[PDB]
Amino acid sequence: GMIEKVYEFKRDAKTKVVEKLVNTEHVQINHIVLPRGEQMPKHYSNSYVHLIIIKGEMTLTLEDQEPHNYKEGNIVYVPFNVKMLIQNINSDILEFFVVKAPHPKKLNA
Amino acid sequence: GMIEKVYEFKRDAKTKVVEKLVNTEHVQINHIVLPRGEQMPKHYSNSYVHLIIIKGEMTLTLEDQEPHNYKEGNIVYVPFNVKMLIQNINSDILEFFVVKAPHPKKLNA
Ligand SMILES: [Cl-]
Ligand SMILES: [Cl-]
Repeated sequence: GMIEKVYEFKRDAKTKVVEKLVNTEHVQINHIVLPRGEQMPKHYSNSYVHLIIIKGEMTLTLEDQEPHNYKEGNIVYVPFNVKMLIQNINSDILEFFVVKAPHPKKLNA
Repeated sequence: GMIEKVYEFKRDAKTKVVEKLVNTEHVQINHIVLPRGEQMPKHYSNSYVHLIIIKGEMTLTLEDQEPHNYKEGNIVYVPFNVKMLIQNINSDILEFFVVKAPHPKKLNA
């Protein structure tokens, strides 16, 4: 076989997509598409998070803060153990990657 | 200040861009744009690598393998301590993120 491992993420999605693609000892990488009016579950981050926004606008509410908007061209860091909500209110299509390191299991102890 | 930390990456770049944006205890995230005919330095990966390709086509040569081509919509894993070369031969503009975890310093011991 090859040295590398390949994953594919959906291009030009126009529907809600939650792709939990990479899940290794060292990292998790997900690909998310949220059409306008959709949102992800409210939850506390289970690792250190970076949100790589490649299309549209995200409305991110953390803890007791007012909602903050981030557009394509932003990478947003959310610390471990922080209450978060991701919504797409303001764009036709919001597309981002979620990078988590280390794997949540490493922080569960 | 805010709970989150924000970074910006260059959108719609048409020139060579090597943006070493995120560099934390836990992760590194870079944003790279290679116009046609450009390439990155040949080197051995200093952590576990994932290449998130969002535009164009990458020609990736690992160790003694023939060059392999990967297009937009691929995430490519390259293990730690592997000789690699990234080239853009076949597309006008190749754009990818590089996710590295854990931080290289953690593997340097
Ligand atoms: Cl990994
Ligand atoms: Cl981090």
